[PDB]
This record gives sequence, C-alpha cells and structure tokens, in this order.
Amino acid sequence: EVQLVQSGAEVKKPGESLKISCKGSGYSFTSYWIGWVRQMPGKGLEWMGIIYPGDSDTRYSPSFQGQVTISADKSISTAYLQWSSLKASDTAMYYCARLGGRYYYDSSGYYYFDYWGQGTLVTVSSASTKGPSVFPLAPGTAALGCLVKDYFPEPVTVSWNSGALTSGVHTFPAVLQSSGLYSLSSVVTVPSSSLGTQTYICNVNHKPSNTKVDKRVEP
Amino acid sequence: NFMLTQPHSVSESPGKTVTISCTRSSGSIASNYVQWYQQRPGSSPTTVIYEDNQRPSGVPDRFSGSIDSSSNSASLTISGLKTEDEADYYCQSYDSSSWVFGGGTKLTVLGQPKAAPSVTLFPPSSEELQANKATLVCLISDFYPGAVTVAWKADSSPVKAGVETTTPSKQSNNKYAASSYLSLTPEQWKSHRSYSCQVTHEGSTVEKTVAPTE
Repeated sequence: EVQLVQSGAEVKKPGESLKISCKGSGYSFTSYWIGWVRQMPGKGLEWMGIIYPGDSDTRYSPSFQGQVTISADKSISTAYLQWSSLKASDTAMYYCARLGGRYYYDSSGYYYFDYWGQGTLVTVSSASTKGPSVFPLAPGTAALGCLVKDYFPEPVTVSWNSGALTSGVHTFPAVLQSSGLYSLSSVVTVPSSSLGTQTYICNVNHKPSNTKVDKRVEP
Repeated sequence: NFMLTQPHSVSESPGKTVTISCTRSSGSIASNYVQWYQQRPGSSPTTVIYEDNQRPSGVPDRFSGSIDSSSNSASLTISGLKTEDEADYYCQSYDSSSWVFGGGTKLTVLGQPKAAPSVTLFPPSSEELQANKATLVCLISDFYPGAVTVAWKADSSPVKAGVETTTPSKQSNNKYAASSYLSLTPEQWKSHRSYSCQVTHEGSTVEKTVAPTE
C-alpha cells in the first residue's frame, strides 16, 4: 500500500532558498534508503543523493556534492532536498524514490528504486517582464520570416500583413533560454514570383510589455 | 566510474518488435545488474525490468531484457508493440557506490509514415548585426517520429556554446516541429567561412549551411 507523496510545485527566484519534501506512507520509513533524482526539461534522469532515514546516513553523487543538501525527519516519515541559494539552472523536476528494489538471492542487499514520488516541478526565474526585439529573415517557392527575440513572459502574437496572410504561415514554439527569456520564429512560405510585387510584413504584439512592432521583410 | 549510452530514439509499427540497447562505457556490463524504467509524459518512472531480465508483477511478458557481453551492452526488447508502449525508457545500473542512468530513449509507436525533417537555415539579419548581435536560426518541420538531434558547426568544428534547442512539438498536420538557435558576436560570424545546422532524424542527417559572404 506504499506511497511517496512529494510537496507542491515551486515558483522561485535566483538567490532564494528552497526546501522540498517527500513523505513516505505504507511502510517502515526508517527501514529503507530514500533517493533523490533530477530531471531537467526534456532531459534524462540524474541521481542526486541518498539517505537512510534511520540514522541520516547520507551520500551524494559526485556531480552534486556540496551543491545541494539532503536530510530527513523520521518521526514524520519525511525526506527533504534543499538549496541554500537557487540558480535558474536548478529549474527541473525532482523525484524522491524508495530503494526497495531487491534481487531474490540476496535477502540483505537493496539495489534499485521501486516506488517513486509524484514529482515536484521547480521553476526558477530572475527574468522580469520584457518586450521582444524583432528582426527580419529575408528570402519555385520561397521562405521568409521574423525573429522574435528576448522577451518575457509568454505569450506573444505574430501575424502577417495584419492577419490577411495565413496560408503558409508556421509560427514556431518558443525556445526558453538559460537567460530566462524566450525567443521564437515565424515563417511564411510564398511563391518566389510574388517576391518583387508583394509586400510582406510581420506584426508582433506582446501585451505584458505593450510592445507592438511591424517588420517589413525584404529581399 | 561509467556511463550508459542509449540511442536517442527508436520506433516500430503496432504488432512489430523493437529493441533498445544500453552500452556500458567502462568495465564489464555483467559486473552489475541492469534495470529498465518506463516513463510516460507527466507520469513518474516505473520499473519494467530488473536484474537484467526479471519482470515486476503486472509487467506483461511482451517486455524482456538481455545482456550482450561482446558489445558490453544491455538491451530492452518489447514485442507485440502496442500504442500505449510509447514512452521514454531508461536503463540503470550501479557503481558499487553510485547509481547510473542511461541518457534515455524515446520510443515511438508509429501511426503514420516516417517523415524526414525539412530544414530552413537563416543567417543574421543586417539589422541585428547593426545592433552588435548575431543569431543563426534553424527551423525544423514535418518530421515523424518527433525525435531529432541538432548539431551546429563552425566550419568543421562542433559548436555547443550559444546553442538553444527546443523539444519537438506537434504541428497542425500531426507531424512535428522544432527550432535551434546559435548566438554569435558579429566577429565570430564574420571570421568563419561558414556555419552549418545538422539535423539527425532516424539515423540520417539533414544539413543546411550559410556563409557571411552570402
């Protein structure tokens, strides 16, 4: 009937301290190693460290030693992970998991993580509101577009020729950069013959910063 | 003490069979037992195989594991592929002191034909360069399955500093799209003969190149 229930999602800012929790029910919390695992956006699982709640015996992965702090409060079956000073690069999902995985031949040893917490998404950003900077991307069929660069927060609207032009428009999902800001590109595919006799203008609106830019994209 | 390397992605049709390798970088793969975890989007991970080839209760016999000593690799095999098998799969092993996870392998259960990605690459605009900044824009679209690897090149040399890459996203037509950005100073852009965007999809690479001499 085992359950690892972690604390809620965190919206935090660089330089702030953070302490998230994992609470174990349905088993002897002092009888199992509890592990912490990181997973950054769109990336893989990295082991962070492990603790034996019975006596706070703690060990860290070398790639995390002294970067983070792991502890436990056995009286309430709760394990903790803790940063004294967050970086935006600490933005990730974090799981706790029970080291309950056994192999038959060994009645003492414990080798793998069997039960996992639900996860605690941690978002960290020092970015304040900022309007985008727009740049033109110049050209049987041709391609032209707009670079919408360095803005916060989402969303930002992009249209072409005040909305008149929809066919061949592909506005790409924005990239989230390590600076905390977003960028995206909008691209429209048009017949090359029209290049000389038709004007193409991208219209960018970003409400939070009241930014409104019109970029002509020329050959 | 080691790494576990898996393919970025694999795919097959419903009913067919597929295999994910996991290769140990250093020391024998048979030195320490391997686990395989399934992870669905949103969901937390679930053990599918442990102790090289054992199945946790409730894991269908379609899932199995093996060890290849000659290639120092572990493998997850899934036969009788069903659409719900679509997930990320991580191998996992032990150092005798530290837990090691594989990079992860996106498994796609095919629902439409494979589709090579269209790649469009744009150089810095004259206007952006005027601002003392420089951005290479590589737009990737219409690729299925939705898994790509993007490499940037200055001449021949790889570039990873100043690279921002999104995860793929579903387009309106059910295929996928992604974009990658390379940030340069105008001088870095001016002082190379060319820059290239490299998009690996299902084994083959698609490429586009721009140069500051137009």
